[PDB]
Order: sequence, then structure tokens, then C-alpha cells
Amino acid sequence: PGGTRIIYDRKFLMECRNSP
Amino acid sequence: EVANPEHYIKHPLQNRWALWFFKNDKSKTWQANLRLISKFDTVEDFWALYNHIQLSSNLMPGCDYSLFKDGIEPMWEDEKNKRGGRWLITLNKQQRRSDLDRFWLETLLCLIGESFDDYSDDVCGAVVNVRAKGDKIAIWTTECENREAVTHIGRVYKERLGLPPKIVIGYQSHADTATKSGSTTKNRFVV
Ligand SMILES: C[n+]1cn([C@@H]2O[C@H](COP(=O)(O)OP(=O)(O)OP(=O)(O)OC[C@H]3O[C@@H](n4cnc5c(N)ncnc54)[C@H](O)[C@@H]3O)[C@@H](O)[C@H]2O)c2nc(N)[nH]c(=O)c21
Repeated sequence: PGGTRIIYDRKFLMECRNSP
Repeated sequence: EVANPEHYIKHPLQNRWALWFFKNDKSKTWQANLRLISKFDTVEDFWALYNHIQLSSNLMPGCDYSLFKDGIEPMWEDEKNKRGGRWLITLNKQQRRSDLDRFWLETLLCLIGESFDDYSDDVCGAVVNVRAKGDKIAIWTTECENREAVTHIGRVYKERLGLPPKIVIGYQSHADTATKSGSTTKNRFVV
């Protein structure tokens, strides 16, 4: 198969603030 | 008992990324104008880097920014780019003011957010090229023969950029870069 591992969506990354 | 992670640990990314900068000089080997800036493997470290650098639109035309997975140099010759290709986003003069910056950032997010499901493993990196005749942005993948993974990435990407759906984009393999004279550059896939 494969492993899950880290996937971030837009909102979250933007939510982590910085350059709007 | 230990402390709670969400409270103090940083947000780790799938892969560690490296940001490279290119400065034209048209009087030195292409490789020699290519320089590494720094790396990072967390969301926070990503923004720290992004926040302190010029917006692609403010760079001197002829320069490029390039974000690739640690271990993969931003050039064709690499073991991981050799057999690959790229989805190209060709912008017009006007778009330097309205889209370049936002488009490039969305590319960046797609890369570090691993926004292509398992197909995000075929991704090598992306590069923005600031040029007076028209800017360009492109996502590089390792195998241009992997149509399933390649077509998937193109679709999501084009959709993430939000540009008018009637506008088609092509995917080209690096190995076919014209070498004769113009020789007409072409696409393996289109979306
Ligand atoms: C991404 N990349 C670019 N260059 C170099 O940078 C040039 C400009 O490439 P660019 O992507 O930054 O594109 P740019 O906007 O600056 O402008 P431009 O399109 O006008 O020109 C590149 C194109 O010219 C054509 N070209 C180059 N040499 C020939 C040739 N001998 N015959 C016919 N066409 C050629 C190809 O279609 C090629 O893709 C290339 O022609 C090449 O020397 C690279 N060299 C190595 N060794 N590895 C790389 O990964 C690499």
C-alpha cells in the first residue's frame, strides 16, 4: 500500500498564519 | 506523565524541503548561478522562511525561486528529474500584478501540504521564473511516463490555482526540451 503521513489543507496552513 | 504535544511541538511536514535561488548573469554556467538558501520540515519553519523573502513579483527578471524535496536538486540532470517533466503555467505581462505571487504561494502550499494524495510522491518540486517576456510557474514530477499520477496532479493543481477552467495547460518532459532550433516544444498531457 503506502503510509498515511502528513497532509495539510490550505486553510490549516494559512491558519498557521503568516503572509495573507 | 509528559507534556501535551499540540501545545509545544511544531507541525512536521511530510518531507523536508529546500529553497533554491537563481540569479542570471549570462556569463557563468547555469549551475553556478544556482544557490541553495535554506531548508525546513515544519509548517512554522516554512512561514518563517517565506515571510522574510522578496515576493517573486519583486525579483529582478531572470531569477527563479525553486522548492524541491531535500536530496533532489532543481535541475534536469538529477536522478529524480532525469526521467520527469513539468506542468507549466504560462503567465502574461498583466498577470505579474494580479496572479504571480498568489499562484506561486498556492503551488508552495500544494507541495508542503502533500495535496495530491499518494501521487504527491511523484512530485519533485516547483519553480517560478520571473521573466520580462512573461512569467512562469511549474511543478516537476519524477516520471513523465506515469500518466495516472501526472494527470491527477495537473487537475488538482489547475483546480487549486483557480484559473478559469476553459484554459488548458500542458505537461512536458524535460528530456524533450528543444535542442535543435526551436524544434517546437510539446506536451505529453493536457488539462
Ligand atoms: C531548468 N533549467 C534551465 N537551464 C538553462 O536555462 C536556459 C533558459 O531556461 P529557463 O527555463 O530559465 O527558461 P527562460 O524563460 O529563461 O527562457 P527561454 O525559454 O527563452 O529558453 C529555454 C528554452 O530554449 C530552447 N533551447 C535552449 N537551447 C537550444 C538549442 N540549442 N536549440 C533549440 N532550442 C534550445 C528550449 O525550448 C528551452 O526550453 C536553458 O536553455 C538552459 O541553458 C538549465 N540547464 C541545466 N544544465 N539544467 C537545468 O535543469 C536547466
